[PDB]
Amino acid sequence: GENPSASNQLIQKKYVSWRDAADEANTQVAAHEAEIKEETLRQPGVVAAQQALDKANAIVGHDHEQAVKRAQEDYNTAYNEAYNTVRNRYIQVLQQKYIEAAKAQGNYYDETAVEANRTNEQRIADDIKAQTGKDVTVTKDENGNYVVKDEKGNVVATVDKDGKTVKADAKAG
Repeated sequence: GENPSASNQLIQKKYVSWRDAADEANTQVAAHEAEIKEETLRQPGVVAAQQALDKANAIVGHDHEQAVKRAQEDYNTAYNEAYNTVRNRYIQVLQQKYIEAAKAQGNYYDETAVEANRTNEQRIADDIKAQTGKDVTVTKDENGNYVVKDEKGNVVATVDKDGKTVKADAKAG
């Protein structure tokens, strides 16, 4: 949906979710997700955590576990969380490269490559801000329903075929 015929896909209200860009690329990168995190272990920023873990781990005695509890956890977590971190960034990296490839694959729906910028679902994303005002996401689930997910990661509402149906405004169905 890269074409601001209604949304630049990075705008407040009347907006098609960035998920168009992200989630499609995300499914791709996840096929090789482990390699993504691996870049973090060679990343000048994250490596410093490993480096510091050894320093904290060098503490001997019962103070060892006490010291490392706070410190080593953060480092250990840094690399693990980095899978998400670097993946989210990798979304940006792979997406732009895959976008031009997507045209031949008909993968995601785009008006500057494949077909149109927004599908009904993506259109609903735009309408949702007209409906409630919140800049949230919409996705067609397994059953074919358009689930409205808040950026917290939880589906707060659901829209039906009408594309305006919302469990908050005066549109039930």
